[PDB]
Amino acid sequence: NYDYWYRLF
Amino acid sequence: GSHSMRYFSTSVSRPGRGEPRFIAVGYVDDTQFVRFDSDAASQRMEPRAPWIEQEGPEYWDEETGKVKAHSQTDRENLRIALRYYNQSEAGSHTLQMMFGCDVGSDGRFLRGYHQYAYDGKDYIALKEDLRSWTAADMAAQITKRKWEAAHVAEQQRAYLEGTCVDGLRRYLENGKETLQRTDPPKTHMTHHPISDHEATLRCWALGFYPAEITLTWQRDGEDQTQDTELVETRPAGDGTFQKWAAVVVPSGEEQRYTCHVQHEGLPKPLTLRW
Amino acid sequence: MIQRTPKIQVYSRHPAENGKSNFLNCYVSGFHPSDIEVDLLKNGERIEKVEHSDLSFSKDWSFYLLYYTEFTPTEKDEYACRVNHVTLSQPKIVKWDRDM
Repeated sequence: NYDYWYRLF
Repeated sequence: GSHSMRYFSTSVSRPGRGEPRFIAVGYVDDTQFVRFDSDAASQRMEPRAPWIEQEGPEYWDEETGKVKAHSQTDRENLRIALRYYNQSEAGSHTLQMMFGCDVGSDGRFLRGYHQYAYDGKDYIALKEDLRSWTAADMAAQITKRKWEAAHVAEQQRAYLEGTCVDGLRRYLENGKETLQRTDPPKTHMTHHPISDHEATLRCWALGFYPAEITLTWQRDGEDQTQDTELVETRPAGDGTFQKWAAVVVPSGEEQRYTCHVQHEGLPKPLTLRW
Repeated sequence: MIQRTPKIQVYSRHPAENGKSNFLNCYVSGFHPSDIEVDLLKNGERIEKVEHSDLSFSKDWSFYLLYYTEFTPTEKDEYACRVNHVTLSQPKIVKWDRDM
């Protein structure tokens, strides 16, 4: 299962 | 033993050649099982192993949803990275991400991973305590600061120690026949005269799974370490792996050498002698 | 940024024996950036219909790809892989040595 990844540099 | 799940992503900006290409892949131990390709027509996470093909339509919908979001995220992190390094908006760059988890032989969490590289060097990574970040440089310090104020790491911990392990556990069951197999190396030796007085002995290991293996040459019991040529473990293309180790030996001294094969599919290490 | 040159291995899936079908493999690993062209040659001519793996990468973030094709070794035919990467002032061609 993938991640829910939205965090920006 | 233990097991791992890994997701690998690569986003390659294409200025003067298009819009950023994103490719993601999923592995359990050494077996790939999904890919996603932002240029491919499907625009869907696709199966790459037989044992994942048995998930419901909603798994695929959901996994497609998440990977697509990641692709838009690293698209924008590519832009932010250009800024942080003051780089031209005309060159091609590479944002690579990896994440996932390890589990022990009973299924318990061992370790979680979340890390970033830019143009092939470390950018930012989650330390082992799932609580702090290791930033490679000043640019990644901006990011480390942003993400600590925001408690990014604590919020990843649900995935790392939960979803990741749970999915890994569910994969090892539905893929038992192929993912809990251990295929020992088929070994043999070759021997080619090089000159009137020199010979190559090459120790071969074929058809093994998983990839991890060790091949070392001894001379009269002593590790020979620099006369030895060693190839990167390569895939056969059928899910197993190959490797070989060769030494150049004085003619007529072949018996003096032995090759040693350690692989977790072997009860006892194998010693081979021409 | 540092670029890395690909390590190129060309080989068959099984030990070659003329007559019986096999796979011809070209494994590039340890390179960067990911942009790479890889081609298999039969007597100097580019084999059409070559398949390759999905782009992946190692612990050190260097990339690897497997390129392969079904084929049948014959005693007269020669095989090579041609890798074209930004770090090679000319394309590298590695011939197929049935024993590497």
